[PDB]
Amino acid sequence: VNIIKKRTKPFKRHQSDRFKRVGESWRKPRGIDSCVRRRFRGTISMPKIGYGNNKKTRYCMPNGLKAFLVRNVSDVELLLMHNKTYAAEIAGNVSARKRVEIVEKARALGVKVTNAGAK
Amino acid sequence: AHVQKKNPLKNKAVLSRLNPYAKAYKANVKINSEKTPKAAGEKFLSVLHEN
Amino acid sequence: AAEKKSARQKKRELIAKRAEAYEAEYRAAEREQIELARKARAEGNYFVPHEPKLIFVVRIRGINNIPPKARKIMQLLRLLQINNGIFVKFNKAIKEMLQVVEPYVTYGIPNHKTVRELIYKRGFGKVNKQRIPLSDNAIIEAALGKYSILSVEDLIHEIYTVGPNFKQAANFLWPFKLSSPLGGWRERKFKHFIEGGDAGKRDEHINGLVQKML
RNA sequence: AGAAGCUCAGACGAGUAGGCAGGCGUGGAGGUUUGUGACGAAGCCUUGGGCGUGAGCCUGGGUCGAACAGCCUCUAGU
RNA sequence: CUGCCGAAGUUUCCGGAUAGCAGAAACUCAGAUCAGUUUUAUGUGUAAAAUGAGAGUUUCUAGUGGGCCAUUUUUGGUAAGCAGAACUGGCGAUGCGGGAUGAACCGAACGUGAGGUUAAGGUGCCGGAAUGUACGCUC
RNA sequence: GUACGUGAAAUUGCUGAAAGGGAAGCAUUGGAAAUCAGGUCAGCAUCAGUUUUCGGGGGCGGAAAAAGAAUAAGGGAAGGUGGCUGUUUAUAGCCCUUGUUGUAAUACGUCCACUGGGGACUGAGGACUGCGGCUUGCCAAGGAUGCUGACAUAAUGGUUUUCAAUGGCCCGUCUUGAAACACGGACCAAGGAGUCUAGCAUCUAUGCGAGUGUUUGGGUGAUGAAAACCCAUCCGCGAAAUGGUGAAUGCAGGUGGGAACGCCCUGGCGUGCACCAUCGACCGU
Repeated sequence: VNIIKKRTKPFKRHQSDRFKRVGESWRKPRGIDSCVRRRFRGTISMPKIGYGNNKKTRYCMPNGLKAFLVRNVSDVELLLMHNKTYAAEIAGNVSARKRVEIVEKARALGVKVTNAGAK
Repeated sequence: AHVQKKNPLKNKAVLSRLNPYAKAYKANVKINSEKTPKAAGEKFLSVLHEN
Repeated sequence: AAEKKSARQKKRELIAKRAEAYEAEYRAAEREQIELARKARAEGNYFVPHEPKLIFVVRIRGINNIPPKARKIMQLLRLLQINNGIFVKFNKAIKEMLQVVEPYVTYGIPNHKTVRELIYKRGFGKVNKQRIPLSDNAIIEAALGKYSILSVEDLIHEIYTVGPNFKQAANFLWPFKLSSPLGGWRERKFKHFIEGGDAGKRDEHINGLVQKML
């Protein structure tokens, strides 16, 4: 079964475009006269539980696997029985020596690596 | 059980399941094949064509 | 193994005999009424057809701006939504109900095809307080076996002819969720049906409206 | 058969005062991960990619130069 | 940060206790009781069939105690306005379609989408949709 | 490079790209250009679900349509024809009634578990169970499969900038039934507001239970000894109330309802916790 997302654009905090001090991270407006909380026309949309995606395809990448954070060759071994479910993602602070060791072990085990060509 | 709802009118097979009588219905019957008796009282015609 | 197959096969033939009996009854009742009217016309006599013990009511006005007195009646009629159709036992206790919710609902005399199509397409049963589609006769049998109703044809008969257990059958049928009419209502819809609108009693034109809604 | 779980079916979804539940992030502590790290930790930047309804999280590249994190609990000048 | 439940909008007695609306805990109750409802009967009130819904209580603990607009009855009216009650509504906690624009007008009440069909209002163009059909009036 | 670790935002200069006819930011759908990522995208058939739009055939109904046509009676006349303003089918015809052709047709209403096409959206579920149909099998019967292509240097999906169509009144606070007002807001970074403690009460958890509470203090603790560990005597609350006295009369009392169990052949019988009405006591039990 393919993966379909109910939404692609992120939800931006209101007036985060206008003000540099107002970050784009979503914050629920508590204003009583907030036309955006009132859901007027032309206003931007608010996060709702109706936007939740399919349970059977949630947390899954476009390829159909779930990214799993891996730090060492020991972590990859834990993904032996789920190589068709989880895809190994090497951590960003893993040195170049352990990068190539993790990639080789995962490749031998048949476990996908999401960011293999790095460092 | 019953993942999908199928309309019996549009499904000949589902109609058979629900109604084990549609296999023999004889919808159209010719009953006006004898001398058609024009049945209308003369007084009724006068009342109908009154005023 | 063989016992259940034989019993179900005999039950299937029994339903067929009942459905055949019901179909003959409708044909005879229609034919005899025509013969009675023909003989009255020939003799110059006037023949009055019997009152219709059955009525089909469709809610035509929404849930907004409705007086509390009228609201409670539609709560008692299970007309909790716009374009919802139910069967009502037309009697002296119902005529007064429908006369005071005249501006909000329409109703009329449904023929056999209207009842037959409604239960086939929109037929949903209230099984354990759930909306279960009437997709097979065993659903009706387990829920109305006390009243000797075994199939959809039996349910249609108990609704059309208003039998002794009409209350149980009508309460078993979840209110039909009809669509918006195909072709639309009249130009002005909330005027009374007599005055050119689409509200109130309409007699045999409830059929022409329902076929749009199906 | 993480019964905390798995599975089937139906209905419902605005919501101020108020009520209730589950989560995200931060500093420090106990335990733990044969945890990460000068072959580059943290931070920062980026018209790079991914995940989450959301708070947020992970990652590519660049910059940088010595520390840091995941989980289970504790704690608050959160 | 998301999710769920969700009012009062004011009586009744001295700022309040009370009740009411909303929840929780613990009980009994399905050959039972309820109801912003209608019939029937007795003389508008009282009593017993229709239809719908599982129906009850006890404890205790939050928030509320305003107003606005409109209908009807009625009290006076008055240069003419209006003034006084009652009445249930609408707003108030609430976006959406239409009314060119709008707190009070017509529809409609809300998870995220696809398709279909409508309400109110519309189909010369701005503007989605007949410069449609039939009969009249008007310079 | 001492204007010295890391070098954020505000702000400023340069360069590149682009836009600009009295605001702008934003949202939706795509195009174009740029840049990413990973089978992609089409055509047809047979089906299922929802739906829309054209037809065809056949029952039944009404005044068993009204008409009408053709064809026999009689009647009447004109908006008077031939004829002669006036008349009664003649060298035009019309109207009315009846018969007939008739079981006439058609319109219309209604029904078909009668049928033939065109188009669009959707494919949820994942061994087998079921309800059915045709005959072990097969099937349109508890949710889509089959047959092919093209393309991988691109198609799809994005992300960034921009344009077009459509929409979009500035946020917070305050007042009011409601607005508007009235304040606050040049910009950015960092800091910045229900905290600690004493008492009381509810609920929950935990330990013990007619008991309960070690940490005033003493013992003790070599490895951190302000920890942990051990507990003599008191004391606090509870175990008795009432206004000095100080409690099963009666299985620590009977009746009814009642959780739960048992015996039976739904219901009956027996037992009957908690709690609540009841007669009862004892000095609150």
